[PDB]
Amino acid sequence: IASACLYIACRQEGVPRTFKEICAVSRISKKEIGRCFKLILKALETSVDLITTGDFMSRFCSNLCLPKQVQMAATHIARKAVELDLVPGRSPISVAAAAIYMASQASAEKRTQKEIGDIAGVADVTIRQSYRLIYPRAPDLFPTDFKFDTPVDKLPQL
Amino acid sequence: LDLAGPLLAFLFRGMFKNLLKEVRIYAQKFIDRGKDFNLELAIKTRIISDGLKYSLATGNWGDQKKAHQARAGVSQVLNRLTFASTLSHLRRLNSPIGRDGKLAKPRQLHNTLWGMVCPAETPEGHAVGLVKNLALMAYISVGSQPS
Amino acid sequence: GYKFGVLAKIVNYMKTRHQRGDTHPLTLDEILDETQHLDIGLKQKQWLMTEALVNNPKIEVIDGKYAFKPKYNVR
Amino acid sequence: TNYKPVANHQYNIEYERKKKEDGKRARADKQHVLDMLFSAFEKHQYYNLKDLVDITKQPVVYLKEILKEIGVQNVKGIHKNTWELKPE
Amino acid sequence: TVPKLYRSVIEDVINDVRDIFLDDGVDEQVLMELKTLWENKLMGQVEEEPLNSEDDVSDEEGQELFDTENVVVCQYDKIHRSKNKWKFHLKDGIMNLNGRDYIFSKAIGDAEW
Amino acid sequence: MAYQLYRNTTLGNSLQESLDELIQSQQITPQLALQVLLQFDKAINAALAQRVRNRVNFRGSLNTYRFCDNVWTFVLNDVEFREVTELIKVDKVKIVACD
Amino acid sequence: FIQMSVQRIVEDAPPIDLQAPPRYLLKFEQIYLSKPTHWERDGAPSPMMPNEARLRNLTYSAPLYVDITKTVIKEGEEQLQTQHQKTFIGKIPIMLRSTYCLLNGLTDRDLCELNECPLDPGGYFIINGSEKVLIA
Amino acid sequence: SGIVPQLQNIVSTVNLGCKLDLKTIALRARNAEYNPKRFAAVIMRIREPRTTALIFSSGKMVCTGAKSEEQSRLAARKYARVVQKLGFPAKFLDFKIQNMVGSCDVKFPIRLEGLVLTHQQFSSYEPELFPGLIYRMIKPRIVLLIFVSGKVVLTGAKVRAEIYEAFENIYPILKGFRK
Repeated sequence: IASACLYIACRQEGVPRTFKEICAVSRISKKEIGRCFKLILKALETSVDLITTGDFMSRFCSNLCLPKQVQMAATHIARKAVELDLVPGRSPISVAAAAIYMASQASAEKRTQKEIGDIAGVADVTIRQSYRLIYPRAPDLFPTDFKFDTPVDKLPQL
Repeated sequence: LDLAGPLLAFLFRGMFKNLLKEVRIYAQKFIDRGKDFNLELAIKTRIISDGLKYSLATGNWGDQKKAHQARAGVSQVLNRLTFASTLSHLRRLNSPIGRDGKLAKPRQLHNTLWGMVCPAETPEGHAVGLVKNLALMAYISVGSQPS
Repeated sequence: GYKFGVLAKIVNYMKTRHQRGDTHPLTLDEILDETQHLDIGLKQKQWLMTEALVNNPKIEVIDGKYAFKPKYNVR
Repeated sequence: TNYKPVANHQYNIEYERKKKEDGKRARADKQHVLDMLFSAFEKHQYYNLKDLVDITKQPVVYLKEILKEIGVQNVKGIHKNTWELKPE
Repeated sequence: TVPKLYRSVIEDVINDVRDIFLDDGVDEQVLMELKTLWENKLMGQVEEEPLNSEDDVSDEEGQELFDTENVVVCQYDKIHRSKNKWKFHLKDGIMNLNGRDYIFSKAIGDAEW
Repeated sequence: MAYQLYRNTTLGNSLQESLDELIQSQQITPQLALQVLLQFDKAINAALAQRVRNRVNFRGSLNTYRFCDNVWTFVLNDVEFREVTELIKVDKVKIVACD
Repeated sequence: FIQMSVQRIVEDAPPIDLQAPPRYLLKFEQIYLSKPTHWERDGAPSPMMPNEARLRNLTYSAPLYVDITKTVIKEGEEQLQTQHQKTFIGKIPIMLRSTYCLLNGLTDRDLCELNECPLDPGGYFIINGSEKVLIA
Repeated sequence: SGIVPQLQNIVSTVNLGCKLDLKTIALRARNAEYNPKRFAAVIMRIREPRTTALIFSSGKMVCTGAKSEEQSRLAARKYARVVQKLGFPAKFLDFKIQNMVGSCDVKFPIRLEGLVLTHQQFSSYEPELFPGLIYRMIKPRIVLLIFVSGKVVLTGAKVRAEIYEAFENIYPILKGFRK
């Protein structure tokens, strides 16, 4: 109950933490935390705003030690991908991880799929799927005034 | 003279003893249940964090539960009325009050204070001779191994 | 241990007989055959007969053959 | 790298796997449970319910019912009131 | 191969029963005679209570009664089923197919229901 | 008082028949025969566990299955026992498993 | 204190022995201390300047990490040794202008750019934005 | 609307009115399995209805997997007849359909974000836990799993009328969030 309440408090304060992030600090499993979260929402008769990719960008990029420009590029890429509906049904965390990978590979500070998955709580395979979904339109997703250390055409294909 | 280092070392030793105590308790519960334990979950960071912060903030030097026997006045708000006041506060010394002080009065300018403690600087009132200031070139040994 | 749970099993068998309803008393050797007590030593059986069967209040002795007392329990 | 997000803790999944593989203790027949109880009493005169449950490998409620049928709880001045496997 | 394994099993069995033959006080010639004979032998229904409204809703039960067909006896480590198929991690065991015997350590099986 | 799996096979049947012959001849007591069967079960279990180091595969269809007291009683049809060295075809098979 | 005493205290702390059968041994090996850092509500770490701490009523503290080796003896004749690198155990308030403060080795121009008086001697702690000095 | 949900699974409970021996049923039945360590009931399967039934020692049985109400009732009767053929006095008492599951497709992608924003009182969308949005209809007590692909799964219905009514209610709402 306490872990689910902590997750709900983060969501309500507007700095949501992933269920995996909460589980990492709580002895309770992610499944139990989610079940208690649903029950708490029903009991309180309240609601929490849907999470967006931009919610986790600051924390993920800071933990990856990426530049502010790379963080902005990743946030823009994720938001534009959601707007264009290139990742339907995909989890916001997965979309954010894929966008961060794209930005990191396009910038000097390059981070591996394993690294991004470790910080974001998302499997490298899921990151691969989301990145493959957003890769075809990478030039469209990237911000206009972005300094590509690696040209968008030569971004990793996978 | 117990400077910031040794005092913080005493506090940190106490808090680390505590930290290992809760680590033992948490791990023991899981071991008794037969399931392995997560080391990261076993650690309470607030022990060290809040202990150091509370000691330095309140000035009661010791565990917040043992404030009765915890030394007081060790930590004070830096005096910023003047630069000279700030320097004096940073070079201040505090004499003890207890059996030693009762048996021998430290409210006096002992000959040994030459070159070590300022002979003129001392508060007026109940603190005369108990609060002292280092001489300009006085240095306090930081300690090293005798090996 | 040895030679205690077997006695407990015999006494439980007597309760099972009484849930059956066979008022007629039965021979101890036949009870042993039914309960697979042949393996047990004979001397323990003799000690049971001499001491424990009489001590047990539920058990009764009629015409040299041991069985519960139909008078003790309410009918 | 500390507190990296994780769906479930390794110790928790290992313990859950052990529990699932072991499975809940089954309610065996009264005759077999009684025989096992009588065998245990032969080894030891006095048994605590917690260890007797481990020996019998039966549900606590079912074992308590069968043990209430025959054995009796004796209050002790040394440790605590415990079961007595002797029917009398 | 299988006969050689059988001979090794014979050796193990006789060695394992020697101690019992000493415990029971029986003479050792019994084991020799046993081995000799063993080798020789080897080589709108509103009122729904009545269920009779349906008939022939079963199959022939004589297969298990017969058991004459080929039979496999082994131990199972894992057996999983997903809505159509049965999967088999059967470990070391024995098989009796067409009289001839087969020996195995790991057996993997997939079947449909 | 053991696993008692291989008794209903060719080997166990031959052993049981031999014990029956000796019992008819009064050479061995039935308790001795039962002890021999128990020792045979132990030895055969150990022998199959240790001296067998070959893997087998098989496929087919299942017609019936049963489970009780940790005893599976599968009944398959048109089974193909495939091995790297040889392949065997069988119209029907009954797989009895225990653990 | 920071360089010698913390590490020596951790080393001198007896290894944790647990058993209740498998037995676990926990040993604390090495101390790591990062620069004073502040975490925003979103969870993004960022270096905490002393002026920022003073203005925002923060505590000028540095994260503290220990290397912890856990060895489990299962009684099965194999022992599993796993090392957790830089496990966070708390934060230590940092004396300003010390070797572990952000204003260490900075030129007067850098201090001015950071809005810190070059004449400020440091030697104190910022706890909840209050400059605390430890009296000898 | 032109679309009708099709049932994927029906759960029905029926009391046989007599105590049973699970071990005997496991030993004598054809497709039955009994693992008291795992579960306290006996799980049996019949292919021709293509359904699975759990039988308890209390005499109550649960039948699942039936795609139709008639199939569920017939399968329950068949299981009861099998138990009866095993010699028990099994009967068919208080047969009831406890829950029905239906599935369908709206044939267009859906914006679950807009749907949850509009119907937060009934909607629950947590991609972390489950990609499908859970909608709790009140007038029918039906839970709908709506997916971005357009697939909709309704559950909690006691009768097919509830499934159809719930889909009729939800379809106009979904049409307003067509992607």
